[PDB]
Amino acid sequence: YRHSIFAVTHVLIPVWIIHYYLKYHVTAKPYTVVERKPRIFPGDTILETGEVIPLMKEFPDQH
Amino acid sequence: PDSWDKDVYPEPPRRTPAPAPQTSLPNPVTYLTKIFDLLVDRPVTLAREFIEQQHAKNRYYYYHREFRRVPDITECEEKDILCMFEAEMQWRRDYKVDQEIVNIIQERLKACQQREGESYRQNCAKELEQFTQVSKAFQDRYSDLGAHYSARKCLAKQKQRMLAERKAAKEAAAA
Amino acid sequence: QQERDPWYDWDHPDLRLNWGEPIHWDLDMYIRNRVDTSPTPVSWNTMCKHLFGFVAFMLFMFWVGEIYPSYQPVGPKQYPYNDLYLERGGDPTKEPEPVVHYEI
Amino acid sequence: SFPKYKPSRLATLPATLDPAEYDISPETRKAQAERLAIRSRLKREYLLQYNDPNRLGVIEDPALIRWTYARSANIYPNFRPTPKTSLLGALFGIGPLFFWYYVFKTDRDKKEKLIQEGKLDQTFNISY
Amino acid sequence: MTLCLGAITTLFTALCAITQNDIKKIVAFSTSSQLGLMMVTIGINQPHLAFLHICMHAFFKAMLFMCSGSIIHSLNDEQDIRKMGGLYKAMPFTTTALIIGSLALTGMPYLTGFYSKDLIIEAVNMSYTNAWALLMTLIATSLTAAYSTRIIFFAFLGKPRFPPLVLINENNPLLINSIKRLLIGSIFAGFIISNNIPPMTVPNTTMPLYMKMTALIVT
Amino acid sequence: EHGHSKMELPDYKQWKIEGTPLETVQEKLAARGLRDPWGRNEAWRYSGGFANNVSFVGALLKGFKWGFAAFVVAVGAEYYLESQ
Amino acid sequence: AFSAPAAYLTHQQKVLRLYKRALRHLESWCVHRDKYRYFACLMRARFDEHKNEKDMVKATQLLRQAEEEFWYGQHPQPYIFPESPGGTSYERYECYKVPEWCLDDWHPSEKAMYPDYFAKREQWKRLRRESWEREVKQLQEETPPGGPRTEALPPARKEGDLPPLWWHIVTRPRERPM
Amino acid sequence: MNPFASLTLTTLTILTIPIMMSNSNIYKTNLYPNYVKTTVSYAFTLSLVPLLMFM
Amino acid sequence: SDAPPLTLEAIKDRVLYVLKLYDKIDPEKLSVNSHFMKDLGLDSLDQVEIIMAMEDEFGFEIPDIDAEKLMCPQEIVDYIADKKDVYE
Amino acid sequence: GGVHIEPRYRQFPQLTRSQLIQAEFFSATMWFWILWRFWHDSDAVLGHFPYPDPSQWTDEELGILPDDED
Amino acid sequence: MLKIIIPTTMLLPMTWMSKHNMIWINATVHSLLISLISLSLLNQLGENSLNFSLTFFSDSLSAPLLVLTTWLLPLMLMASQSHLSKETTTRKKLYITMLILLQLFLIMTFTATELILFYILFEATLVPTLIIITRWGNQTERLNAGLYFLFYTLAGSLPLLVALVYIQNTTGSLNFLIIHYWSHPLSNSWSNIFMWLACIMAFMVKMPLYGLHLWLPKAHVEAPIAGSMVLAAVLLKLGGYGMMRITTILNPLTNYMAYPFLMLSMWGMIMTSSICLRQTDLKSLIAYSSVSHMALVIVAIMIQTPWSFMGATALMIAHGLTSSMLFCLANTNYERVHSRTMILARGLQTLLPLMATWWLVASLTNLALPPSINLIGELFIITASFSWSNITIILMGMNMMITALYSLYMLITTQRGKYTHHINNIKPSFTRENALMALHILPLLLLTLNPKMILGPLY
Amino acid sequence: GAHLARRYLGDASKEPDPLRMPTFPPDYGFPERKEREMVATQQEMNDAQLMLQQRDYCAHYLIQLLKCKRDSFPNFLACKHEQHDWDYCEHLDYVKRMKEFERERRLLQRKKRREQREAEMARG
Ligand SMILES: CCCCCCCCCCCCCCCCC[C@@H](O)O[C@H](CO[C@H](O)CCCCCCCCCCCCCCC)COP(=O)(O)OCC[N+](C)(C)C
Ligand SMILES: CCCCCCCC/C=C\CCCCCCCC(=O)O[C@H](COC(=O)CCCCCCC/C=C/CCCCCCCC)COP(=O)(O)OCCN
Ligand SMILES: *OP(=O)(O)OCC(C)(C)[C@@H](O)C(=O)NCCC(=O)NCCSC(=O)CCCCCCCCCCC
Repeated sequence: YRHSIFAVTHVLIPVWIIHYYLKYHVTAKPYTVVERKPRIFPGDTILETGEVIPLMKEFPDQH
Repeated sequence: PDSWDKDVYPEPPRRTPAPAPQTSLPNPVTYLTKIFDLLVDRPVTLAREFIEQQHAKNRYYYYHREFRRVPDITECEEKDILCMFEAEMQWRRDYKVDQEIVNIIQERLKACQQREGESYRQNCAKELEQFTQVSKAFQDRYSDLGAHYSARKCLAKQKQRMLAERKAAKEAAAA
Repeated sequence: QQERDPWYDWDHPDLRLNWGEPIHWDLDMYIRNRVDTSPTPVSWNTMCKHLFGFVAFMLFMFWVGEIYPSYQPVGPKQYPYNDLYLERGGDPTKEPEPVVHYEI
Repeated sequence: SFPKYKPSRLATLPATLDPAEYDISPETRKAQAERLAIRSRLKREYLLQYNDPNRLGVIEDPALIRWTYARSANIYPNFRPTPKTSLLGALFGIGPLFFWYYVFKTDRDKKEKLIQEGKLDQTFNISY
Repeated sequence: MTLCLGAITTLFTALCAITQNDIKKIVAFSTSSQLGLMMVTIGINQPHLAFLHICMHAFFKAMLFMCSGSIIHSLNDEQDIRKMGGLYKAMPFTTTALIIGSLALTGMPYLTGFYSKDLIIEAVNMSYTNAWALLMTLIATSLTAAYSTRIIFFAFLGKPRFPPLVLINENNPLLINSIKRLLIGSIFAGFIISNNIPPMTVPNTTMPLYMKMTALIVT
Repeated sequence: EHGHSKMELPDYKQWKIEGTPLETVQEKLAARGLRDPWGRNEAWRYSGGFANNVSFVGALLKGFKWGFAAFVVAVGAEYYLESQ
Repeated sequence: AFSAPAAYLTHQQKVLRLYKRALRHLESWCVHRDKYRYFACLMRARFDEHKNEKDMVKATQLLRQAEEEFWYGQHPQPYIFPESPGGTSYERYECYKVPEWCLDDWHPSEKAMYPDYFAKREQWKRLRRESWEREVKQLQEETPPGGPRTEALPPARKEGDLPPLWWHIVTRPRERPM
Repeated sequence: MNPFASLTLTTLTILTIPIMMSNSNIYKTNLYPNYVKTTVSYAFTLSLVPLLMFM
Repeated sequence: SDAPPLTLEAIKDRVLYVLKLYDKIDPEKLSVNSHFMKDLGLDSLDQVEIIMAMEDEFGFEIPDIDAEKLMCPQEIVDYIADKKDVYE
Repeated sequence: GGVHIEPRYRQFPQLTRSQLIQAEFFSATMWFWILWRFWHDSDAVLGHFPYPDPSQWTDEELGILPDDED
Repeated sequence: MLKIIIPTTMLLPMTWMSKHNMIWINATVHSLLISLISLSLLNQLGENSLNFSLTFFSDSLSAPLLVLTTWLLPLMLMASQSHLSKETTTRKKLYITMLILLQLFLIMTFTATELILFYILFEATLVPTLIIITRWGNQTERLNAGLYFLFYTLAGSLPLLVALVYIQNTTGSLNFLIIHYWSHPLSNSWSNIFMWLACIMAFMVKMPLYGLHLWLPKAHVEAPIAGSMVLAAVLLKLGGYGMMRITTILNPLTNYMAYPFLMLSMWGMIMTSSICLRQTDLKSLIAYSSVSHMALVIVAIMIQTPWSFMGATALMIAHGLTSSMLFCLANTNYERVHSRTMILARGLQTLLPLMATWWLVASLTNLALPPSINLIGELFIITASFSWSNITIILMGMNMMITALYSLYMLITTQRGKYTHHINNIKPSFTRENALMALHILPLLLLTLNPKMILGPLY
Repeated sequence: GAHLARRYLGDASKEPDPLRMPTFPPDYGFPERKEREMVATQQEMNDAQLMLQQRDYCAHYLIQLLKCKRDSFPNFLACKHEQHDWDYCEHLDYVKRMKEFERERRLLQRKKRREQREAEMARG
């Protein structure tokens, strides 16, 4: 019971306040939350566009 | 978001890869994001919708103030105090606007450096070049004026720079 | 004040002072929180000589190791595209002198 | 025989290495006795003032007052302009000023000459 | 400059630690020498290795300090190793925790300190650097083994040298659990973290056999 | 809740110098015509559970036997499961 | 600490102080108990070989070479008891010591707690108030003229008397107050 | 949206609540050390999630 | 801490225990009030060693000015009690 | 939050079976982990790729001519 | 601007017609109300100024100084309530009258739009301070102290007056707006050099500049607590405000006339800081620390860059608050012990824990712990000085270290260690003293949230 | 290491300088001179954004290993074959560097021997 109230008042309420503040006020301005660009490897496909990155140059494999 | 102009603050198209699981083990990250969504994003969204509808019930506006152009210091008499006052205020407003332009370019550069990752040295050449040009122009306009800066001192600095440029051009042409 | 007797019943035990006794002109310089003059197991000159000798020897040896470095019996590391010309600084409108790497 | 300890200003002589404690004379014993006597008198005065139920105030220490007065207010009336004081005052109060003036003036002249010749590369130097 | 500063720091602090009698002083000088080793790693242009060493040192050095504090409390706030004798049997959990921590600090293979210290030593061995700094790093590794030996030998192996009123007691769940969590950390965290992070440097795949074993040999 | 249990001291006649390094110290001292008057005061440090020692190598290999047995069992199971 | 000091240390006191210091530093050098026992018996034998000597001059020539030899081999990091002036817990509990007179400044709502303690405290205060007036005169008549020669204090000699200057010794805070 | 930033800020933020409560009634009782210990354990568990996301 | 609150009886018992392990003095002859020089025929060096054994036994050091005038076991017990604030 | 253990006064202190078994278990765990890792990943200690002998390479592959051509 | 001036004037009849037992209550309440009213001056523009009339104008350099001046009066009344208990009603009313007249003179001086008007009020501030020091001071040195505080000041300011009237016979005006808009360069000439010296020395002597600072320790250690508060918090900043105003007509002479003072400051800040390491008086130590901080402000003003001016404004405000708090703490010790010697009352953390917390916060603020506005001003000044010359960092760096040392020294000597045994009259702290410290320290930490308010007109 | 002893205690000009290596034309030994082949292109190697020091001739194996690591996340020991492949490629790169060192050393030996023979013929 004490752990339940602790998790409600010390984790859930702060995360609610912080998520609201970030999602509706901080990101309302440009460049406030800047993400590192995700890595792209050959053979991947993009959700936004849907094209397929071509594979590599079939290097000679041995050992 | 429509809260800012996308051309003033450009961004790349943000192409992201697709999940390609290779094993049958369930990754904990997806489940954690689902429970995060259910426990955090929904109540926050509901509270936001309530607050937004309350704001829609009461809609009112504020405006950007427009400023007329007035004669600058280059067309004021020596002791005509009213014209110098107006020109000084206009010059100070222009100085603030130039500072904010430099700030915008610096924000572009910082965002590029963070976004590009390990290839920032090659992929942020345009932002670096833009910042170099704007910094050079700002340094030419406003550097070394002092704490007691004014439009007259800026005009004197520009006049001396133009005199030096004219002398150098005449010397190079008459080489 | 640190070399005063700690087993005496001073009126001010922390300062090791007695009420009414003459105070040294520089009491605030010696308050057990600051410079003390207590005798040491080794003489001051010997300590100075040993510390200075150790420091000077270490500096000289670091300079010697600077002149005589350590390395492995290898050639320089090779990088493919004109020594990564475009990825390191750039300037893609100058056509740098091509550097080609030797396959052995 | 063992290597000798050499005392210094910041590492004083041990009491067990003092020859003065091995040169015992009746006059030395009398001096020690009267030193203990005056210490005992001062201790008795302090302890009589300290254990008194009636007293409810900080006990005044003439030695502390003398120390603070000598450190602060007795300095100038005992000052005498001598070659040593004059020379030390001139050095310690004038030399640093001209030393720092020379250093800073040389640095700023070098920087100004570099700026005038245009070879300084002040790119991105916007705030000053 | 960073390389030379780190090398002289680690050598000097290990040398000072080798003759200390207060146990907390020994562990503090060990911490200083480890920091010097981190600066050596920075000097040879291996920052991610230095970060990894920071992460591993956290675990095992914190657990070592907790074991020392347990001994100090059990011996009536006594900190000198001259006055602690046979504790290997008298308080076994602290003994095992300190033994595992000393093995992790000295870079025992496949323990938490292995995955950082061994790689750092290999990287310093194969690099264009000062010969003096490399020699000082190796001597400092030897001295690390030496002062770990000193702590163990003077705190656990002899006959008791503490006052006759024996108040030794380990049986507190708080102490046991707090020490045990960092024990599990100092056993497995190096493996887990090293296998779960992306590669950030070119490895030293090929090496002379004597050069590959240098850290173990000097230890 | 504190330790008030009336601890009673052991018998002082129990402590004897025999069978300890203090005996060898006494023999060496008697070789010069001396004696150790405080010998029996330290005998408790070599008497009971303190009488047995462990080497440095033995200290390092504290749990090697059980760990080795578990490793043998685990590697045998790995062999018997992979070979299928 | 408790005992008043004298004007000087005699030769015997200096010799005994050297004996104690040398044994302690030898123990600091010899960590193990049996080694310490052996070398301490050897040091005792070395110490009393001149125990029976009669003349002062050479007996003072000894205990000087002894101090020099001690200072040469004095173990620069000797063992200190933790509460001793050099120990790791010398003044550790000095910040928990509060004077008794602070209790006079407590609020009445604070003194309402612990009524028995403050009743006993009032008893102690009245005892001190009478005893002081007796003690001042006792010390006045027991002192030689010209002032005290040694900072040693007399006991009480009458029946209802208390030892002069007893309050701040009897009402010490504690060794471990908190 | 992207719980990474929210989680990272929440760890540091909930590290500060016992400092705010240091003037409340819990600070005057003997349960305060356990309060701080529990808060730190919860913060560790929360911070374990962005590490998984980065991994 | 977790240190039991030692009492006067414990201090006396431990002092006598340490003294009975000093083979220079006969365990039958000594008592709480038995003097060191006159009752047991000991020396000043023996007294210094006895004080050192007391210090080792109780974990704290007695200053030399106080230690030099502790000539009976009873006064040793009293000194330890006054130093450590023992009620009963 | 532990149990009561009285002092002993010059005898070996009282020990619980729980702490003994826990300490032995953790020491055995450490040794088993070391043995398992050495059995499975031995190249982390002894290496995987042999070190070539530089003097054993023939002059043909090193581009060395018999001291007369150029 | 009269909405602040008229109530301050009405404080006098309110004080004199008050009941004998209600002077402090009424004075404190109405001073707090005047401070609340003056808070509205903080709404400044990026444009010229708040030119209310031909006589008074306000700037973002003047507004924080005015707010500090109006806020200091209730604190001074609270601090003076204690030691003036046994004083007759008429003399208490005279004391409050002196404080009110000082506040009025300061208010007008900051907002005056004319250099001559500014000079007159800048000198009018002397009479109340001199009366306060020499009448309600405690020791016999106060008389001498007063003399110093007077003549030094006058010795600097009589030439300035001459220069001022000379300027008005040449330019035709001493109005600051016209002076700024019609500024002309100063040619390198002996007459111009002496005009520069006349315009500068009066403000240098009141900062005070190193070598001209001998009056300050005397005045601050001999003044009553309210006098020390107003002297350290506001009267020192008059020289900084004057130099900030007057340097607009001194260019480009300042480019090379500033060298002797800059050195005198850059070395001076070292000396005074080192002086704080060996001091047996608390008030003397606090006064010397004030001298060091004001030397940094002098360097900032002489450098004449935007970052320099911002840092100087921020440091002036921060030092005012911090030094006032430190003087109040020292006085709260003195009223218990009556000695003013650092090593007499010791180990006070054991007897007064909350006052020890106040001591710690004040020492931390004087130590310039980030993100306090003390450190903001110090760092802006240091960056501007580094741009002026990269070598300056050395001296600046040294000062930083030394400052921390003596600050913590003052905290360790008085609060830590063992209590003095024979001092048995240390009573629990009153609500008045705790409220005084709280009202000193809360505005600083609030101001760190909106530093733009105290960064001056060049922000 | 022995090369340090050879260069620092023996003849310095007899051994290569690591900073200024190589000093001889690549075609000096044999005229074949086959070029080194790179597999990963500039664009995909930039998209994987490895590092400017990992962007070497073994980069394709690094890209494959990173793909394995990302794809099989919870099983952090799933893809060890590609780790072995990248390590082998780096091993071969190091062996090529060692061969370059040896070739330069032997060419220096031969050049000094030519100089000695020419000096002997000139003196005779
Ligand atoms: C005491 C505590 C500190 C108080 C505050 C001290 C600050 C005041 C210091 C005064 C600042 C300097 C005053 C004049 C500076 C001008 C530069 C000049 O002095 O240097 C050379 C001048 O050379 C010599 O200095 C000539 C004057 C020599 C006689 C002056 C006395 C020198 C020391 C006196 C110090 C006494 C100060 C205290 C008075 C009570 C330059 O050569 P030159 O190009 O030709 O002259 C340029 C000026 N022109 C263009 C107008 C012609
Ligand atoms: C804390 C004590 C400080 C004491 C004050 C120090 C500052 C002294 C400044 C000089 C004093 C006089 C200032 C003059 C007022 C300005 C007016 C002016 O500049 O006009 C000048 C006049 O300048 C002078 O005449 C000044 C001459 C100096 C006479 C007084 C000497 C005072 C002492 C001088 C040396 C000390 C100055 C620095 C002191 C440093 C601090 C101790 C031009 O005159 P015209 O003839 O009309 O124009 C020339 C073309 N026809
Ligand atoms: O009966 P007591 O009152 O106990 O008197 C004891 C004694 C008689 C021995 C003594 O007090 C005394 O009065 N002696 C008279 C002569 C005398 O003592 N002369 C001086 C002898 S000096 C000496 O004993 C030699 C010292 C040798 C030890 C050197 C210590 C070096 C140790 C180095 C560190 C480990």
